[PDB]
Amino acid sequence: SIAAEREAALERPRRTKRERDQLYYECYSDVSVHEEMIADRVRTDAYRLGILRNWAALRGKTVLDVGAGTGILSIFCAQAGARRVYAVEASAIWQQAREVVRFNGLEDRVHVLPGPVETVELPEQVDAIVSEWMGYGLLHESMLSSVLHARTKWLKEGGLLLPASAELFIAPISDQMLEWRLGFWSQVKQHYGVDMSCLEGFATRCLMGHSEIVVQGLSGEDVLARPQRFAQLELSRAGLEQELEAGVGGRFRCSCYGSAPMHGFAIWFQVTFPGGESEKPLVLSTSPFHPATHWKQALLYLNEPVQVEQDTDVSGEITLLPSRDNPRRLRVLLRYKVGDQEEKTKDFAMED
Amino acid sequence: TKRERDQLYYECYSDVSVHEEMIADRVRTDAYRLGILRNWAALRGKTVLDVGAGTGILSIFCAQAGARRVYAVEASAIWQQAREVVRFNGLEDRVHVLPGPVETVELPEQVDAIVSEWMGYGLLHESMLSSVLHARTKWLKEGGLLLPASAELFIAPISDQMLEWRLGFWSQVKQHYGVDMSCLEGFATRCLMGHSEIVVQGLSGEDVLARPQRFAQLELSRAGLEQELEAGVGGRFRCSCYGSAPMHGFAIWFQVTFPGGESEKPLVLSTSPFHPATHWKQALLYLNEPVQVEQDTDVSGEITLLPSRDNPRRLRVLLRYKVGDQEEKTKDFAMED
Ligand SMILES: Nc1ncnc2c1ncn2[C@@H]1O[C@H](CSCC[C@H](N)C(=O)O)[C@@H](O)[C@H]1O
Ligand SMILES: Nc1ncnc2c1ncn2[C@@H]1O[C@H](CSCC[C@H](N)C(=O)O)[C@@H](O)[C@H]1O
Ligand SMILES: CN(CCN)Cc1cn[nH]c1-c1ccc(F)cc1
Ligand SMILES: CN(CCN)Cc1cn[nH]c1-c1ccc(F)cc1
Repeated sequence: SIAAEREAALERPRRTKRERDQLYYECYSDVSVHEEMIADRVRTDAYRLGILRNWAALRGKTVLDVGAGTGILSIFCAQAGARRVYAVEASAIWQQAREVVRFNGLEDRVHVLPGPVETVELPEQVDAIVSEWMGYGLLHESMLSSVLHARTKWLKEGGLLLPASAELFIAPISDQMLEWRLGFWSQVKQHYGVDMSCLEGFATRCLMGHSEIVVQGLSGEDVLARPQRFAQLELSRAGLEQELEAGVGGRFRCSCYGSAPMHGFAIWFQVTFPGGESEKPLVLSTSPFHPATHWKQALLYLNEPVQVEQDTDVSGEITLLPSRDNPRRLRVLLRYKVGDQEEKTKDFAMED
Repeated sequence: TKRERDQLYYECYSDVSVHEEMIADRVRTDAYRLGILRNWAALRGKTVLDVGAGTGILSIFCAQAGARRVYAVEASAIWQQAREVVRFNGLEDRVHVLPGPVETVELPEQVDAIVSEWMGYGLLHESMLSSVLHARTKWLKEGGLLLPASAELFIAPISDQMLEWRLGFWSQVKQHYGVDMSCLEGFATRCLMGHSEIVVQGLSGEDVLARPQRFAQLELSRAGLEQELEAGVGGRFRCSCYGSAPMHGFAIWFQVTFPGGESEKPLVLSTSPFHPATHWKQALLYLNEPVQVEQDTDVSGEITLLPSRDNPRRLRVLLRYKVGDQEEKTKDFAMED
């Protein structure tokens, strides 16, 4: 009755969250998002090889695949020699995953289970967990909590986690697409005979003055200083679920290579698969120096461009967290200082 | 309500992106450029109304063509940028920028010519043509010039090779990953073809399966044209296919025509897949799933373009069609978000 009233107090927020989660899972009910993920060969091959590389530890064992999607990774586990895979999926796509499993003659080895991993009922604890949970800037979507919840509740003592860790990186960058778009108004006179160079200011406010994280792929030569690691996440680390709510990040400092128009920062990530005593640990990287992936990079624009020079000092602080309104939307708090300019603040939220 | 439909519409035109896109659209901007300049004899010393002047570029084309006065009317916040561009080009006493919707603007005089780039996806998306016709009736002098003067709509059955590759993707998964996912073709089809949305995507001429059929001609000088827009524009079509293909649906596109001047050759701005690409691309009307056609497969039906009930600016397409001897089918579309 006091107990009853306490439940009645949490009923409203618990329902809002259920409704929110349901909108998020729907983001994965359509073909395109899976098409994109499986066409991403770097992503998909890193998982396949990461799994394969651990066939010795997986032979005859059991696996939980958190967010099975179309079932692909679960099937990788089955092919690696796993006795049993529980393919858990909260989005309507679990139906396609079930179809793929049956079509591949694997319905005895892979069990597709609908609904959230947080409330799924497995018949036993598992020897390994596999999950592709990473969002833009690693933490967009906030799926990691789900994976950690599954670990604490269902992974056997000393069990395997694929992947096992993640690292976050930041570098000052120059966006060539952005530069072209800002410069476009100065080109109008030469194409059509009307001087529109006075709109550069306006173009800059629209395209750089907003507070959204932008997903764009850059290449090596857009990076204006040595990339700095700013966070390391060891997935097995006790109560890391709390660290997430409070923010993950760190401070950074670096020195620019040379003359360049600086537009802001790129952040990206990598995840590491533990290796068997075969081949060693396999890194899946989303770096602009490395083969492109569907995550690209997450771009954080300064309000306007800043010219940097060789040995220009760039430092600051970055923290990744949930947005106030949408816990599944990535927020980035950026503190930064370029050259002799004063320290500045920008508070970004993931592009819809 | 209605107030909030317009905030969202004009907010998009308040921002740089759509203007960069229209202006980087070379086929579009150079058609207006040449179209305007070749009507110098109609424009020199005359007065012009630019309906929806945006950044003011076409108004400036008009002034460069000799107009003594241009009224550049713009309902979004971008009117500030247009006034700046006008000042910067020393054109403030030739071009006057006026904020607000053309429906309620007051000009100091009736005009000799109207210019406007009012066309949306599938021609009528955004429903801006009302505004131009409203301005013609209220402000254009008897016998005045309209740039462009007319519009035409076209339809053709299509096989969209890019879509075909997206449907066939699932059959290629085994080759590279060792998992057979070819059983997901059905699901891919329902996702990419089974919805009711008009898709703005660019096609190749090689995607066109039959001779394109004109299904509407819009003569802008015609009183009464206003009232038809509400009934719907369109009518029947029929054509016969070139060869074997999986037909995915139909593409529609449009052209607009600027009268020739003294030089006397009309300039046509086309959005056909047989012509250089524009930012309008083509508007795609996918059937629920592919249908196999052969050479001389007859394709017929009826198409209506009209505004949605709940949102007057959102294009709606009502399609009725018959492929070969297959039974007649029906499908309703609304413009993509
Ligand atoms: N709490 C939760 N429980 C179960 N599934 C979840 C979840 N949160 C997210 N998901 C699912 O996890 C998937 C992540 S992406 C798809 C990964 C898929 N295994 C692949 O590699 O292709 C989505 O399908 C999403 O619906
Ligand atoms: N009823 C109305 N009154 C005034 N402007 C309008 C309008 N409906 C749409 N517009 C404006 O008309 C423009 C259409 S597109 C911009 C065209 C610009 N003349 C160019 O060719 O680059 C937009 O700027 C839009 O805000
Ligand atoms: C980011 N990847 C990998 C998720 N593990 C999913 C994806 C691929 N394309 N688009 C998405 C996506 C993007 C944003 C979402 F909220 C959900 C999915
Ligand atoms: C469709 N064109 C030309 C309109 N005269 C404007 C444009 C360019 N990019 N995107 C748009 C656009 C698209 C949809 C809208 F509701 C408004 C503008």
